[PDB]
Amino acid sequence: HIVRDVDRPGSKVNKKEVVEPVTILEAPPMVVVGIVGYRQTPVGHKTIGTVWAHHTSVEFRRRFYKNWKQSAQLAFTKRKQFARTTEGRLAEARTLKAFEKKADIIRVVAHTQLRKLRNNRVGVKKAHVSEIQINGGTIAQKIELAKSLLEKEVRIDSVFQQSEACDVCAVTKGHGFTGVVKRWGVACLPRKTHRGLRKVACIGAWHPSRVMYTVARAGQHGYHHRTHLNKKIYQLGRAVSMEPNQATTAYDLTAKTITPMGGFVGYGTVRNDYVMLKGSVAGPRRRVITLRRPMAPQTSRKLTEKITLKFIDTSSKIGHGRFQTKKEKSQWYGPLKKDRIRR
Amino acid sequence: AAEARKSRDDRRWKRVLAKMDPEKRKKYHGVGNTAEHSRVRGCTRASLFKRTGRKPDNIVMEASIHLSKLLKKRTFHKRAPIAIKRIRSFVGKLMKTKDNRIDASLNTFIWHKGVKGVPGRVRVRVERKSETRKHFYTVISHIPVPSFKNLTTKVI
RNA sequence: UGUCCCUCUCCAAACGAGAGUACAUGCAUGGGCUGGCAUGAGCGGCACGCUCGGGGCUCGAGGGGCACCGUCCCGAGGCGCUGAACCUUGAUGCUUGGAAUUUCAUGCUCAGGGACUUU
RNA sequence: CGAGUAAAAGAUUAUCCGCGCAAAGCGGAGGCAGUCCGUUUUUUUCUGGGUCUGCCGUUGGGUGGCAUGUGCUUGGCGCU
RNA sequence: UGCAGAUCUUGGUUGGCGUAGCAAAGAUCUAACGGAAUAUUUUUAAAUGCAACGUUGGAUACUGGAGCGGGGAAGG
Ligand SMILES: [Mg+2]
Ligand SMILES: [Mg+2]
Ligand SMILES: [Mg+2]
Ligand SMILES: [Mg+2]
Ligand SMILES: [Mg+2]
Ligand SMILES: [Mg+2]
Ligand SMILES: [Mg+2]
Ligand code: NA
Ligand code: NA
Repeated sequence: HIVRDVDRPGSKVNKKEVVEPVTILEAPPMVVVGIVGYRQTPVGHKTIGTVWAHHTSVEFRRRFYKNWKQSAQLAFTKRKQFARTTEGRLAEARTLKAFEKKADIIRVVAHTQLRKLRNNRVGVKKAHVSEIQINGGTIAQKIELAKSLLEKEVRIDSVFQQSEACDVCAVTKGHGFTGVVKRWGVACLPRKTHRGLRKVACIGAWHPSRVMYTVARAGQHGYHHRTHLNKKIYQLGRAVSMEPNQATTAYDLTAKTITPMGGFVGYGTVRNDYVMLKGSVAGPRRRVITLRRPMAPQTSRKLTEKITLKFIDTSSKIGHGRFQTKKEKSQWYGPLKKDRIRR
Repeated sequence: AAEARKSRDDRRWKRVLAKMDPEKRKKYHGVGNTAEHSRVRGCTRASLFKRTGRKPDNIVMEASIHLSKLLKKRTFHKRAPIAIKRIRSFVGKLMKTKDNRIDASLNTFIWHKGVKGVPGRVRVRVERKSETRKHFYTVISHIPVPSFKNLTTKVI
């Protein structure tokens, strides 16, 4: 959580301090490896073709195998032998000509870098692959941007801006098989109920002589895909290796990083770029989440407000943390018994 | 055919990264392989494991087992019998054996605080023997210690 | 050439299914960190103890009992060594890649085994 | 074995590519020897060296960019 | 003296079905011996013989004298 000053004329908190919980997400730079184009038909959009980069990393090619270390690792080997030849160059020009002539949508294939995100608890080593649409400009200009981006890194600060809103797509936490009370929120039954009270008393009338789809039943709860709207961006931080004073504001001059004392529980340390979103996001820790540019109009006073952080909390999330930094804790306690042994 | 000795990319990268070490100010904290309290960059840790022959049939090993992490929120009247099974599987996996004798000294120590009071930590002595294909088996015994601090696995 | 089973992990999980890993700081053990409780056993009473080789410190008890005045003993509790001692990842906290008169260090793997793919 | 593309555009999709409107029109293309088959238009293959680009995997070398242990861009060497 | 049914009579067979279950009286562990019940492979050790039984020694725990103690009547 953080502390900030709000600017909202006519409100009771105008020019006053508030406390807001936030969510921290680690964002290593992505790599662009492909270009795809789409054309419109009376039955929907159809892919035209794909242009691949000449050099791809091992973490990208790990995705196309179930047992990478015990395989022949032959993916993309034939294409590498042909792409840069005279015939290969001609074939690539033919595909790019088709994109210019008859495409409607231009997208780029990108993947994450789990090697740079050196997390001890995230076990997956094969990269996550997805498509990102390119908006703005004519079709020719879209293709020009995609070619310049091929085989290069993209940092999150070049996509989003601070004090902007965004949309979150994620899968929620799972709960397995669940009863109607938790799954749907129905009311419990009196205490004297024979055969149990955590149920729905009547599941239908005599006619129609079947159960309808609108009646609550027991089943799977959680692990669903959801899309949530209008999450403001409170900070776009950079990697701790470059600038260590991540959590230092103009009103709190203490030098500290964004990782709390003792580390995030079950995750560890944040070692790369990161984004601070106001509120909560779906899913547990360590899960991969997609952020996209807003869909709803962004013209309200709440959406256009400028955010200026004043204080950032870094106490331990294990127990009741009461020290902001390691130096603060070692100032409260004097020299302990172990330190006496050392000296 | 699956030899693939290679080990060359490590050679190339280490000679390269040494080449542009000359800078006005280096920074680049760990990029140079000269660093303290750090891993060796460019290769896996398992590549540095010393490979010898197969160990002899007759060996003796001293090891500690953290039992409280294996018995958490377990049903009370099952803790002592479960701990016996966990110790057997712990040792058997290490020694690649299915015959593991428990011996009275270790069995008494596990049960010496009742069925629901299994001690959190234990130190054991494991000896592997063979007799007559050949048959391998293990004998596990108790090693009383005053404290468990600063104790690590040893091979005699 | 590939997929699955056995062995390993948990963002998943009634069983199937899933996310993963395939000698990997992977697993185990220990050390630090961060937290929880609240000051262990043993010994001791103006020093030959504790604290800041030599110099400055500081050191209880309501009562009771032997032995011709002190000395020797029994006594809940209290004080010193002592923010000591113990626990801290396991259905599953951090740390071997920011820096730091200190944060990580050892041990085990030794051609993985099996089924199918008419390819 | 019962053959219909929300595909292309031609010696009936064969007999090369690039630009161009299913235009007008304008550009580029290695050569030599056998063999083996062949109802002609420089006939099909398979073979052999001599060879020249683009390009692999390389021997090392130096310039450099990227978030900095992992791969790239350079620039030569001898190798298909 | 001719059968398809009488909630027909007597035998046999049958889906349901390897299903519903076999959940009061707290609880077993270990080594040696016994046993045909193993340490069972040809096509190094683990990933190809599992699971379970009695006696003795040791450990743990229950009954708790209105006892899963020691004797009788009725009944057997
Ligand atoms: Mg009732
Ligand atoms: Mg907490
Ligand atoms: Mg009849
Ligand atoms: Mg059953
Ligand atoms: Mg029942
Ligand atoms: Mg009782
Ligand atoms: Mg009792
Ligand atoms: Na009832
Ligand atoms: Na009785």
